[PDB]
Amino acid sequence: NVSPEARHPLVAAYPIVHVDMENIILSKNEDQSTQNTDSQTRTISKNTS
Amino acid sequence: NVSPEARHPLVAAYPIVHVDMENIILSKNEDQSTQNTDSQTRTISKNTS
Amino acid sequence: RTWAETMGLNTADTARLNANIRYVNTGTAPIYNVLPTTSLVLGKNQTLATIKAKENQLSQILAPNNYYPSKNLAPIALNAQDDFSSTPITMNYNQFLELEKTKQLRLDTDQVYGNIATYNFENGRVRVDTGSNWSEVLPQIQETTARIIFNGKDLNLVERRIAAVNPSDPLETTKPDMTLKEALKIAFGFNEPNGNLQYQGKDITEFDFNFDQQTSQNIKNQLAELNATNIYTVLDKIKLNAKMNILIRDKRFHYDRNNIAVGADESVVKEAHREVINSSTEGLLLNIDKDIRKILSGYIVEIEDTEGLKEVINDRYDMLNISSLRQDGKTFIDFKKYNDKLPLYISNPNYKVNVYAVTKENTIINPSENGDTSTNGIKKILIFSKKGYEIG
Amino acid sequence: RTWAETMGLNTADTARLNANIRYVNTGTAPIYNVLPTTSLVLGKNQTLATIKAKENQLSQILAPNNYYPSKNLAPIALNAQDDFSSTPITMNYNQFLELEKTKQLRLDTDQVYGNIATYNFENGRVRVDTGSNWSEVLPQIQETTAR
Repeated sequence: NVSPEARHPLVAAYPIVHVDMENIILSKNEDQSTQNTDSQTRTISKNTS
Repeated sequence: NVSPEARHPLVAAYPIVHVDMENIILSKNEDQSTQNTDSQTRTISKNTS
Repeated sequence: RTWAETMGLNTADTARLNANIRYVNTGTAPIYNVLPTTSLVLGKNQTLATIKAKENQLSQILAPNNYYPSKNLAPIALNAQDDFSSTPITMNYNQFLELEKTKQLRLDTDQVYGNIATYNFENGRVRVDTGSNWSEVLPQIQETTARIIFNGKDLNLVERRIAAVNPSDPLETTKPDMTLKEALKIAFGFNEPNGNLQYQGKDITEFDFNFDQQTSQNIKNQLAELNATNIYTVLDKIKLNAKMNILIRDKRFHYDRNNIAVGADESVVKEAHREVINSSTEGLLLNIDKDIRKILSGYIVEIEDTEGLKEVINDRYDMLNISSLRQDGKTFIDFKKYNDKLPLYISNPNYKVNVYAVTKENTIINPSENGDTSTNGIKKILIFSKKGYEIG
Repeated sequence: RTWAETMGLNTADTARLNANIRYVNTGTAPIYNVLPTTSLVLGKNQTLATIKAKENQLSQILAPNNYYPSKNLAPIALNAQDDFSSTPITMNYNQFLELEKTKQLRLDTDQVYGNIATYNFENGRVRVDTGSNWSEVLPQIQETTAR
C-alpha cells in the first residue's frame, strides 16, 4: 500500500490522518408524563333540626 | 528530539513537564420540574325537606 | 374529570451528543488499527469532552487517499466516553442554550494512534506489530527531512518529505547530497524534456516559491555565493537541509490563509471561457477549466436592450447556484431551475445575451444589512458578449 | 387550573467539575505516554480531588518546547475520577458556595508518568520500552549534576 513515489530511499513514507465531523446529533434528556383522574362522590346528608 | 544542547556527554537530557489550567467549568447538579392540571366538577345537589 | 401534565429536567445532564465522523489518510503509507483522540469544542475554546476512540470506532486499515468508512457509506457515530461504551457525552444547561443559539461546535484532532506493518523475510508475509505505533517514527521523520508542499495536481495540496543533510549531527552527514531540482524530480514527478524543468506541460517558472523565516534566511546565503539573482536558473545547485519548509504554488491564482485557491485574476477568466459549444435558452455546456471552476461561485446572466441597460434575471444572493454537472466534462450551467420551471423571459430576438461569473474573493457568505440581497456590491468580469441571433 | 414548580438538590453532589488543561515540556528530552497526577485545590490548601490522567487525557509524544494539544487547538477536558472514566468529579454544597464567592481554584502537579525511547542497534529504529519510566532516571540526575 506504500505509494509508488515513496519507494525511493530518500523519500519518506508516512501517514497523515485527520478526522472531520459531518453531523452533530444532540438529544435533549427530558422526561415528561400525563395523567387522568375520574372521581365519583355519592353523599347521603341527613339533617335533624 | 534530544535537543542539540544535550548531544554532549556532560549535559543531561531530561524532560520538565507541568500542567496549567486554562478554564474551569462547573455545572450545578439541580433538577427542575413543572406541572399543569385541569379539572372540572359537575355537582348535582338534591335535597328533600 | 381531572387532566394533568408534567415535565422534568436536570441542569447538569440536559442533553446528549452524537458525532458522525469520517477518517481521511492523505499521506504516503497505511496506518493500521487507527484510534484518534478528538475533542468537542463549544464556542471559541470551551471544550465539552475529549474522547479517545473506543472499540466500535476502530479502523483496521487506512490506505493512503482512502476513507473510513467508504465515500458511498454513511459515517460512524461517536457517542461514548466510558472505556466500555456505556456512558454518553452530556451537556449542562448553559452549554445547551449556547448551542441552540449560535450553532457553533467543532471537532479537533489532537493525535492519532495506529500500528506499523513490516515485511517478514521468512514467509514473505506482512504482519502488524502491535507494540510499535507510528508515534515513534513521525518525530524522527520530521527532524531529519525537508518538506515541500505543491498544488499542481487538481489544485490540492500534496505534502512530501525528502531526506536532507543536517550539518550538526554526525549520523546525518552520511546521506547523499540533495539539490532542489532533484528533490522535485523524485517526489512529484517533474522532468526536463528540452533542458528545462517541467511538470506535465508547465515550465517551472509558472510557479512561485515561498519559504518560512528560517528557510528563507538560508536560501539567501546560497544565492549570494552563487552570484545569482533569479532562483529559477540555479535550481540544480541549491542544497537542501534538514528542517526546511518550501511552498510551491501556481502563480496564476489567489490564496487565502490556508493556501487554498480561492480567487483568480482578470486575465485568466477569459482564456478558458472563449469558445462556446452550444447556444440556446437553456444550454451552457462549456469548456470551463478545472482550475477556476472550483474557485468560482456561479454564473450571472444579463439582459441587454437595444439602447443599452443593465437587467439581471438572477439578481439575488441565492439565485447564483445554477451549476449542474453532466458526465462529459462540460459543466451544465442551466437557466430554468430557479425560474419556476418556466422558460426565460425573452421579448425580442434583437436583444442579445451576456453571461458573467464571480470568484470567491468577491463572494459574500451572509446577507447584508438593509436591501443588498442582490448583486449590488458584487463586482464581476465581462465574459460573454455576442449578438442574439447566434444563440436564440 | 394549577401551576406547579419544583427544584430539587442533593447537598453532597451539588456541582460537577470539568477542568480544561494543557501540558508543557520546557525540558531537554521527549517523554512518551504522558499521564500527570494532578489535584484540584480549593481555597488555600483544601483539596477536592486527585486525578491521575485517564486514557482520554494521554499525550503520546511531548517533544521539548512543545504543547499538548498545540496552541492552535483547544485544551483537553478532565472530567472523570473512575479508572474507566464513568464517574464525574464533584463537590458538596459548602465547596460550591465558597467557589462562587472567592473563585479561588488552582491545579497542582504532583508527579508525571511517562516512558523512554531508546535506539535499537539492529535496525536503527527507536522503540519506546513500556517497562521503564522517567521516575527511575530523574532522581539519578538530581544527585550527580549541578543545576
